[PDB]
Amino acid sequence: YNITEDEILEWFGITQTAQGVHLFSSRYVDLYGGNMFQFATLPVYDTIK
Amino acid sequence: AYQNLVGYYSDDGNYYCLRACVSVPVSVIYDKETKTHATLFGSVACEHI
Amino acid sequence: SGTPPQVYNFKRLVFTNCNYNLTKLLSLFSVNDFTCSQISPAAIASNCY
Amino acid sequence: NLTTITKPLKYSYINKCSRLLSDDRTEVPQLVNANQYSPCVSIVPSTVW
Amino acid sequence: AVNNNAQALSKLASELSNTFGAISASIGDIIQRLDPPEQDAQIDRLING
Ligand SMILES: *[C@@H]1O[C@H](CO)[C@@H](O[C@@H]2O[C@H](CO)[C@@H](O[C@@H]3O[C@H](CO[C@H]4O[C@H](CO)[C@@H](O)[C@H](O)[C@@H]4O)[C@@H](O)[C@H](O[C@H]4O[C@H](CO)[C@@H](O)[C@H](O)[C@@H]4O)[C@@H]3O)[C@H](O)[C@H]2NC(C)=O)[C@H](O)[C@H]1NC(C)=O
Ligand SMILES: *[C@@H]1O[C@H](CO)[C@@H](O[C@@H]2O[C@H](CO)[C@@H](O)[C@H](O)[C@H]2NC(C)=O)[C@H](O)[C@H]1NC(C)=O
Ligand SMILES: *[C@@H]1O[C@H](CO)[C@@H](O)[C@H](O)[C@H]1NC(C)=O
Repeated sequence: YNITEDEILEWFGITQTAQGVHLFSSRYVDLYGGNMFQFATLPVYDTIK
Repeated sequence: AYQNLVGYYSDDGNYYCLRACVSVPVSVIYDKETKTHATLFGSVACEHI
Repeated sequence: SGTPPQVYNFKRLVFTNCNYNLTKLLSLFSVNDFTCSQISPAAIASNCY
Repeated sequence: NLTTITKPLKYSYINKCSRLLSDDRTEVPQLVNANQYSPCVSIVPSTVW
Repeated sequence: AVNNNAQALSKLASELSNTFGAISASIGDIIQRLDPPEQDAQIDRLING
């Protein structure tokens, strides 16, 4: 994943569903600010403990 | 708030709204002992034929 | 393709933002049994998700 | 008229799966959740001989 | 009193969203996505509600 460089606080988010692992960033949408939007889906075999 | 799709961002980048397929509700006026009746379309100008 | 693995070692294929066609997929299947709970067997052929 | 696909060795499933505690006197039966994987998947190889 | 009339109307405008134990609040989606014999029961449940 190619992202830009800055000095702005941001947010990183890890979660999972039966679809697989879902990875979230705030850089893609609310880079001027702070939210949490979906940007990656990961085809895992099993849930992480 | 009522879980209805208010609007939509189309593939041309043009945002749109969608409300309903509103059709005119009709009432009927009827007279006993003089077999006469008539129809009323409320809240609408004389446009529906 | 490949080898169908065991029931406790099932392989899951996930699909998001693509196109399916069971007309060209279910035809090449020798289906012994076709059950669909909380859904019709024809719903997966037509309705989009 | 479809031979390109392969076939596994034999069908196999897990008839008993359990967790044994540290005391080795209390037994916990296992339950698999909706679209999840049992812990006994980590201990059973690809084929049961 | 004005808010009482407004919430009385919002009672009607809101309870269509409630499934009343059904799986979907759209009757057309119910009759499209389901087979007749169980969609009859689901429609009957939502009609009762
Ligand atoms: C560390 O220091 C750096 C720089 O010193 C900071 O970077 C700046 O951060 C501010 C704060 O977000 C940014 O300001 C934003 O500007 C947007 C408009 O800028 C556009 O237009 C100008 C030209 O007018 C362009 O130069 C620019 O590139 C943009 O194209 C606003 O729209 C933003 O407002 C949004 O967010 C605020 C909340 O922050 C809301 O109130 C608004 O309603 C709106 O949603 C915002 O104000 C600025 O662009 C950044 N500059 C650079 C060079 O990065 C870091 O933020 C700072 N980090 C920390 C942790 O302090
Ligand atoms: C996961 O890794 C562990 C660690 O090696 C594996 O456990 C070994 O399993 C073999 C049998 O296949 C035993 O002979 C070893 O003694 C085990 N070692 C340990 C440290 O537990 C385990 O089999 C692996 N599981 C999978 C599914 O790959
Ligand atoms: C992302 O970075 C890699 C490493 O330099 C580069 O090869 C690739 O082209 C970049 N992709 C984009 C979309 O910038």
